[PDB]
This record gives sequence, C-alpha cells and structure tokens, in this order.
Amino acid sequence: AHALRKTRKLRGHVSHGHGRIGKHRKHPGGRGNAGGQHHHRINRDKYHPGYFGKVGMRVFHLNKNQHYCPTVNVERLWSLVPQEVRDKATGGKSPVIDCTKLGYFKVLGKGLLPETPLIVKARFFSHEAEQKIKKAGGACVLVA
Amino acid sequence: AKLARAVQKAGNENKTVVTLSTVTDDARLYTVPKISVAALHVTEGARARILAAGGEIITLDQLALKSPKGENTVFLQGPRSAREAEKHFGPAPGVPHSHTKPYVRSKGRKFERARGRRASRAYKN
Amino acid sequence: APRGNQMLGNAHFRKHWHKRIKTWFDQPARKLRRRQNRQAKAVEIAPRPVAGLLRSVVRCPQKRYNTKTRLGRGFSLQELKAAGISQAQARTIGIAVDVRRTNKTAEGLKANADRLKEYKAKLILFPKKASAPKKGDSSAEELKVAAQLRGDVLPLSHTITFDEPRQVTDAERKVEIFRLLRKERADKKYRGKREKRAREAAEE
RNA sequence: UAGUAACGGCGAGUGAAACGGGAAGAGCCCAGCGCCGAAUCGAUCAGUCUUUGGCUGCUUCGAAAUGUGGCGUAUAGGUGUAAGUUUCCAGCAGUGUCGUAUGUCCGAAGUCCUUACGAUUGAGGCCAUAAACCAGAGAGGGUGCGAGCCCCGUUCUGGAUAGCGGCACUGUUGGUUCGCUUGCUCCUUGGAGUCGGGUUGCUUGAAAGUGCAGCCUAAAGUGGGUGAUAAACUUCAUCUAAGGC
RNA sequence: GUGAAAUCGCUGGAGUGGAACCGGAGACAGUUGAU
RNA sequence: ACGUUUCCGACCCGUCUUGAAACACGGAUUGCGGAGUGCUUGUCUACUGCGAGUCAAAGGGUGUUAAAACCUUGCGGCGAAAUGAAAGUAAAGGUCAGUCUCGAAUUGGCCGACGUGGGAUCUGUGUGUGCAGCGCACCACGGCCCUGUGCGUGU
RNA sequence: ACCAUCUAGUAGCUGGUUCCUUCCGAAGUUUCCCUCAGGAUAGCUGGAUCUCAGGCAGUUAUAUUCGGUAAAGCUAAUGAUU
RNA sequence: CAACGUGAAUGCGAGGUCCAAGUGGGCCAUUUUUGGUAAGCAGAACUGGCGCUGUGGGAUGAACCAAACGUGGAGUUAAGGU
RNA sequence: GCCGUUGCGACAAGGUCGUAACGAGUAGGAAGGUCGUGGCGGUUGCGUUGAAGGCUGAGCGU
RNA sequence: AAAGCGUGGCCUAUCGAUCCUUUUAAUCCUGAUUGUUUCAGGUAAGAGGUGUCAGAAAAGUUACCACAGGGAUAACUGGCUU
Ligand SMILES: C[C@@H]1C[C@@H]([C@H](O)CC2CC(=O)NC(=O)C2)C(=O)[C@@H](C)C1
Repeated sequence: AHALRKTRKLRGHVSHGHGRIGKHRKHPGGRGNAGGQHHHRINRDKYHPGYFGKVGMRVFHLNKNQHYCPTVNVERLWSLVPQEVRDKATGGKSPVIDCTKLGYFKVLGKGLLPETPLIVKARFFSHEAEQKIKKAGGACVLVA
Repeated sequence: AKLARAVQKAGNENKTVVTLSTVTDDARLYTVPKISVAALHVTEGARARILAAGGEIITLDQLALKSPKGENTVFLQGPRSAREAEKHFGPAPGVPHSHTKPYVRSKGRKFERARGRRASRAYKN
Repeated sequence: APRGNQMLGNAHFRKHWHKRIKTWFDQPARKLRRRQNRQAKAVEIAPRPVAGLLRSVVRCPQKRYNTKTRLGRGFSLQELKAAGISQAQARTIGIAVDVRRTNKTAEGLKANADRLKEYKAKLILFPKKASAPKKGDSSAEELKVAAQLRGDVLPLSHTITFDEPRQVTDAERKVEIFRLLRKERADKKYRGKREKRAREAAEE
C-alpha cells in the first residue's frame, strides 16, 4: 500500500524525515550485530543478557527423536474421550485412553480429574498423575 | 469456566452475563450450569455446551430489548494482560529483578544463557 | 544499528544470492504435466493399475513413529515364501520385491503375507494367448469386469479405533507404576556396576 | 526437519542429515571359485534377401590357451533327484483402433430502409406475445476512427484428404527355446601399493579429523568397514570397499 | 500528425533620473452582471 | 486579475551552520527524466476469520472463460509445560474435625482453582448522595505448587 | 600502462532528496565505546489509547530540621605579620 | 470486629501501558565564578532567551526594551516618542 | 464578525447543529485531503455535430 | 567472667569481562551398539590479564605522493585584545 506509506507525505520536505544534521547515511554504526562488545555493549547487555560466552555440554549430532516426548495433563484426559465412548462407559465400566495413539507419551498430573474413573495407557507417567488417577479410582497401564 | 463461576455465585443464578469478548469452550470444565449470556461471538463448543445445559445465548441487540438499562446483568471480560506479547513488556531483561521475557530466536543452552545470566560468566542480575 | 529491544538479526543474505534464485511459477504447469504423464502411462499399460507394483506394509523405524504403518518398498523373500509366491512369478504379476529387507518377527511377516493373499484374491490374470487360456488364468466373464485401478494398490487405512470400556481390575490398581519405572531406570543405569561388584566378590 | 545439531578471533558470521509426508519407481552384469572347454570373434570370398544393412558357409586369412564364448555374482550359485510348469526375439504384408503443435481443401448470419459522415462500423427501424438475422461462431485483425452479421478468421470436445506415427489381431519370413518355481540331497562361494596407520596441505556443520590428495608405512580372511569423543578389554547390530551398466 | 517552454521579429498602447521584480491600499484604463 | 500611477512595506533562493543578503558553496535559460524500493526475518500496532486450537506444505482429485476457482491431511509448523549442562524430573490446595510415637507425622469428610485491600458495573436498602452484598479487568501485599541448587533430616 | 569483468566495490564524509492544509512539538545533556565529524544508552518529543473520577503542585502557611558561603573573628586555635 | 467521620491557603480531574522519530557542534544575557594583561578569548553555576520567532521600539543589529502570532474591524495601551 | 482545533452537549448520524476556550514554530511525529498522477476488478457516462493534447476569458476552493 | 565484639586493616584510593588454560569440589552428569577402566567434555568456586584500566595482536618515511572532507583546524589579509 504505497498510498499509505510515509514517503507519500514526505514529498516536498528536503530531508525525508531523517534530519538536516544527522542525515540518513549508509551504516553509521556498523553492519549487522557488530560491536556488541564495544559500542553496542549497553544495548546488548540491557536487552540480551546471556548473549556472549558459552555454557553446557555439547552434543555431536543430537538425536531429537529420542527426546521427543509430548505430554498431556490429567485435566485434559477426559476431553480426549469421544462422546460415544462416554455413552458406552456405564455400569462401572471405565473408558480406556491409549495416549500413544493420540500422540502423547507421558502423562503429567496437573489439575483435577472427573468423577468417572479412567483407565490410562501411556509409556510414561508422573508420580502425581498416577496418584491422582488411582485416587479418582482408575488405573494406570504401562505400554511399550 | 469463568462464565460458570460467575453464575454459580450467590444471587447471580438468574442474572444475564454480558461480555463483549469471545466465549470459548474449556476442556477442563466438567459441569456447565444454566447460563444466560449476551455476547458478540460464542465458539461452537461453548455454544453447544451452554445450550445443552439448558442455557440461552442472545446478541447485544437482544440485550438492548431485554435490559435497556442493563438490569440484572453481570459484566465480564477476558484477561487483558494474558498475552504472549505482554510477557515481553516491562523492565528490560538485563535489569536487576526483571523477569521480562527476551526476544530470542530459539530456546536452548546456546541462546542467551551464558554472560549476564549466571554468576559463572561475569555476573547475574 | 539495532535500537531498543529487538531480536538479533539472522538473515543469510551475505552471499551473491541474486545468482541462485528459484521461483515456483510453474507449479500448476508441473501438476498438469504429471497428470498427463499418468494418463499416458495408464493408456500404455491398461488394464494394469496406474500406480504400478504392489507395495508392502511397514512399521515406521523409530519409537517416535513405531505405532504407525506405511507402504514399504516391497515384499521380503520370506513373505513371498510364506504366501507361496515365487520371486520370478511376483515380478511378472506385478508385486514389488525388496531384496534387502528381512523379517525378524512373526507378526510383521504375517501382515505382509496376508496382504499378498488378498492381492492374489483380487488379481485378474488374462490368458497369455487370448485364443487359448490355461490354468491359473482368470475366467471369461471375469475378464469382462476388468478395470484399470487408480491410486495405491490396496491402500492402507489410517483410522483410529478406541478400546471398549471395561472394568478397573484390583490387581491393576495395586501396581506402583512410578516406582516400577524408576526401578527399571535404576536397574539399567547400575547394571554394570553391580556386575563389577559381583566379579570382585567372586575373586575375593 | 531448520536457521535446528554443529562450526566460529565461540566475534562478525556460518550451518547440514536421518526419521516423517510425497513425485517417480526397475532392475542388473563381471573378475574370482567351479564346469564345458575354443563350443567365441574381425576381415575377405561366394551365394541369398525386404540390400547405406542382414543371413548361410569344407572360402581364405587372422584374433584367442598370457585364454574368446556358455552357465554363474551375494537375493547367492551348482550337482543329482521328486513334483509341478514351459517359449521368446526381429522384420514384412494385411485388418481394423487410435494420436498428430504434419501439409492441403471446406463453413452461419444485412453491406436492408431512414439519418450522420470526407469515409461508417455512429443513431433510429425492421410481423409477433419474446424478435432484422446467425450464434457450439459477440476471440483477434483488416476495411477511409467505431463491424458477430463486408473480408480473413472464430465455434463445431470441427469434417475430407495425403503422410507420419503408436497399438491390437491375422498371415508370413529369419533366428531361437532340453528351459523355469519349490522341496530334499551333496558341493561351493568373491576385486592390493588397495584397505588401514603416521604426517602434510586443502575442504566440511563434522567438533582428538567429514571428504580429497601428496610422501612414508603397508594388511587380513568370519576377515574388512561402520555404529559421529580418543584408547584397551567386552555385548552386540549392520553392511561387504578397493570392477561395470 | 499535434506543435509546449526558453529565445526571437513585427504592429499598436503605455512607461522610462545608477537595477528590475514583489506584498498591502486605492485611482485610472479595462472586463463583466443587472426581476 | 502578471497594464499604468501613487502611499506604506520590501536584501536571493537551496544548504551546512551558534550565526547567511553575505567578500561561504550550487544555481545563465527552458522542456522532459530524476532519488526510502524489493525481498527474507523479527517486533508492535490496526482490521478480518476461527478459537485450545489454527494454518495447513509438498502432493492428490477435479476444473476448458484449465496458471484461476472448488474438494482433499493418523502425519507437519506455531500454540496447549516448565525447568536443569545433563542424567532427568514435571505444576491442587482451602477449610472443618480427629488419632497421635506431638512430629520435617498421619486419617476422614465437604469445597475446590488460594487469601486480603482497592475495584467500573450489577443487587438490596435509606435519603443528587449514604450504607450494605456479589465482584470483571487490573493493581498492591501475601500464600501454596513444579524444576535447579545450598543447608538439613528422618519414615 | 591499457582493455573488460569482479563492480551499482566500501565511505562514521560532501551534495540532493519532488503535493496542500490541520494539530502536537524538541536537542546539542548523562554513561559506555581505538570514542572526540560516529554510535549505543537515558533524557527531551509524537502517536495509539486504556483504567478510573481527589490527590496532586517549579506557589504559599504551620511544624521540624540540614548547611559553614556573605558578613564577622584573629585582644579564640593554625598560619602569616608591624 | 465496633464507634468516631475528612483536620492549613490557593489552583486543578488523575493514573497506566505500548510503539517510535529527531537530537547527542550550540550560542547570548543579568548575577556568581576559574585561567588569562586582556579579548567579540577559554571554562563553569541558577534562570531567561536566540537556535526554532515573527511583531512595536533601540536610525541599522539572532540575543537589548515591550510583547509572542488564525483572518478582519472598532476602541485602549506597553516600550518608545511628539 | 468569520475560519479551524480542542472540550462538552443536542438530535433518528462516516451527519448536522450548539456552546466555551483556544490558534508561534525548525528537526520531527501524527491526521484530513469530492488535492493531483498511472494501472487492475467493478460501476457512471461523454465522444469525427469533435476525445486526448495545446494556448488563454468567467468563476470556485485557505 | 560476661554483656558484647569479630566476614580483614579507624573511614575515604590500593584494581579486571567473554574465549582459552589451570586448580579445588561430588563416593556428581555425559561420551547416544551394551558395559568396565583410562581419556575427554560439563555443572559450581578461584587463579593466569588485558594500566588505552567496560578489556584490538601492531614500526617508520614520503619534497614522487593520492582520495573523501574540513574554515569544527594552522600558515597570509581583515576582526576583538594590547
Ligand atoms: C587470562 C589472560 C588472557 C588469556 C587470553 O589471551 C585472552 C583471550 C581473550 C579472547 O577472547 N580471545 C583471545 O584470543 C585471547 C590468556 O591466555 C593469557 C594472556 C592470560
């Protein structure tokens, strides 16, 4: 939208909104993130603390698929149960949730669980998740 | 959930909840009471649950006729400061006692975590 | 000269990038060309399936994907033997053979054997000479319903089923899942140290 | 995947891959071992054909035992045996079936009345309720700026014709086929100044060396390589380098 | 084809003492409107 | 009104500069051309759609006013969980009552996203104003929960 | 040397940077920088607005405090000095 | 929890967040003040100005005295004058 | 007296009107522009009885 | 004896980032085909030093000289001072 840009309203004013003293001039401070330790030090330290230096172990060819471990909280478990399965879960029968098929590998215990006990099948459980599920009356089943 | 909490308070059972924010569905909410809500936009899930629980959804023009002066209303809105952008507002990240979120390309040990963030490298604010 | 709170720039444009530019204005043209190539191939090889050879079922390699199956390169020789199909015969009746893959598990072998069996059930074989049929060749009125198949041969279904609700058993509840997981981790982590201790104890 | 792992006066900057979803999909041949062992091949001569090249030989020469050909290559392979099962190439002529950025030929309807103009294609009218007429053609160009209807053209998932092709079937000609699969049986099975190592230089995201090369050193045979932090000693897993399409 | 500005020539009017131009306010000349 | 004549005012523009009419620089005249753009990546703001989701890629299917439009995703991007170098671990308490080996214990109900102060509005009730109640957003002061780490125990 | 290309080489430096009205309206100061013709940083400035409907003020009064300059002193310490 | 009820003058609505420009050569004056014999010299403090600003006056002038500006009119004046 | 800005207000209106105060400005920032230019998707019309372009009287708008 | 006092010097100066090296610390974490031991890499705290002290690795000459600028800056005139 060139019609709405500042250049449209700056026609006729000599400096184009860049001043008569300072002037718009190429690269007056350097190119890129240069000088982060000498003359841009205040900006770098104020807005990007921790920038310079190096910390931690270094992994040659990290394997991200090993550490891939999506998680789900116990408070979201019931929403994963489809309505038809909820209808079928009657007479003490608890719905069975296979988190691996839904894409979650670990179950974390944040929030509260519904009245209906649930059977939860996941590769990993947190201690609080296990305690809350069992206290609500369901069971935790470990799958490979 | 906020609508449900508002209506479940002593005296608010039969009041009309007025909000100009979008009403979204909460997966963590298990029981939905009877809610009478006047709103601009209500998502499909929230609308279905409210109507299933015996509630009613009206528009602002309909509220103008029901309560022209705003009688028996409960005015609500969403959390205005609960935005990702707001987390980046405040004192600069590199200032003492500042918990502002920096603008980092990525998250990891190699991304602004060494000098000025731990006493092992120069200092820590 | 960055000013104020900004994300530090990262644009990789310091090379003479103007000499290596690739646009995608020919995307619909490529789509049309590939459709026309498929049509020409279908005309050429009718009534054989346009897709071509039949591919095998395969589990995705890593544990991030091992709960999903997909089309493989071909059928292993063990699977062909289990289905009673010669490799030479498979090449003729249009079944892909993966000469590198071998089966180490009965379930994986059986899935592909069943796939081969259903493909053979669905196969229609024309007589080698139209005048004189032979044994194995499909029957006359079977050869009339023959139609070219489009898309993958025996496409895979990716629908997700939900286990039926059941009763929570008492033995299930009495298990200590977190303690079990931590015990397994500890046992794997300390396996070697305990072996060293056992060897030293034996030597003493 | 990902501006990620990693590299970098760890500064400025640089920077992949596997898994995953797709397009397309096609597999094979040697050396060596072993068997037949010259069963192989080039020129030339003479016949013969559909001759810008092919087929036949007591033609004559030559290549080839320092080994041409046949079987055979990691999925192995071979011997014998029992079951099953058993052709394939190339041209020629026809019969149809179908494409052609292939030539040539062919096409619906006003130059109607009035008016305007230097010149109309401009303006108005052309039975009829719905009406000048054609329209599967109202793309484009030309014609005295303006045109579906004046012309070339345009539409007919256009026709006719000749030529090129691709197919499918018939006949014919020449060559060729003791084979192929599965079980059992016994036998058998592989690339060296290369790999690897030291050092030097370049190169890479490749980090106690990713790739390449010089010089020195220089292998082995369940050996060799690889598993991304170097080394011994151990669990294994996975391929088979130094030949080719 | 059209045929701008700068620059230039003619005819008529008017000004013209070491710049010329310009803003404000009238006058003159002139232009224009008046059921 | 770009004619003449009078009265008053009246230094040449652009630019750098503390300061330009300057004995500072560019400018003889006229026409035409002539300078904050493209793209990648960020961030904020405004608007639109949907909303714990959203957008879907390459691709595929169909489309002959066919580079369009229309349909189409176990899978991918961002978001829904953080924290540590890493191994890894990973976010529910409030209140009332008990037992007690009176403790860095234990049990059970009820409630369930914490407490207090201020809070537009809303509700009740007096008389523009007051009092009382429920309190959005937000602010202030605290409390708990997850993770890393120092101290420090035991059951 | 010359010719073409890399090459529109880079320039903290010089020059230019094209319509009209309306409203608001500065700075030449602090800190760091091989920094001193330049930057980053705070300040000064504009815009978007949002939450509310009495606590503020380049001014006084009351109360209470801080100071060692003008004046004063050296017939009070220090230092001169008739 | 109970009660008490706004406790100097004058003026006046108050607070919050975000995004960003230009600037980072200054100069002058009353008063104070350092270097210098002095300087239209160099360096500081408070305030006001010029820069960015025209207007009446000082014959003329960035800063002096008066006074700050939409566009017109009547009246009255400031500094300055007759 | 008139123009505009700002604040407030009335009116069934992206508008009109009322009212009080106000109006300096470089660098710079915003707003409005039935100010101007060239395309595109649409819409409204004019044209050899004379378009674009060019020269220049009566007006309109700060 | 106690109340008490003591985290260096009665107070105001006496000093040092990133990267790398090195040391001390845990009966610590990692080397991703399974383990053991070396070796290497990490987490925490010090030291090795940048005196241009917010921290480049650095000798001259040009009268053979060049470019971008500067009246921010010297040499001649003019100005203030004497
Ligand atoms: C501690 C001190 C400094 C250190 C070293 O030289 C400093 C580094 C700093 C840097 O970031 N890059 C470098 O190339 C040098 C060193 O070995 C000695 C002189 C002593």
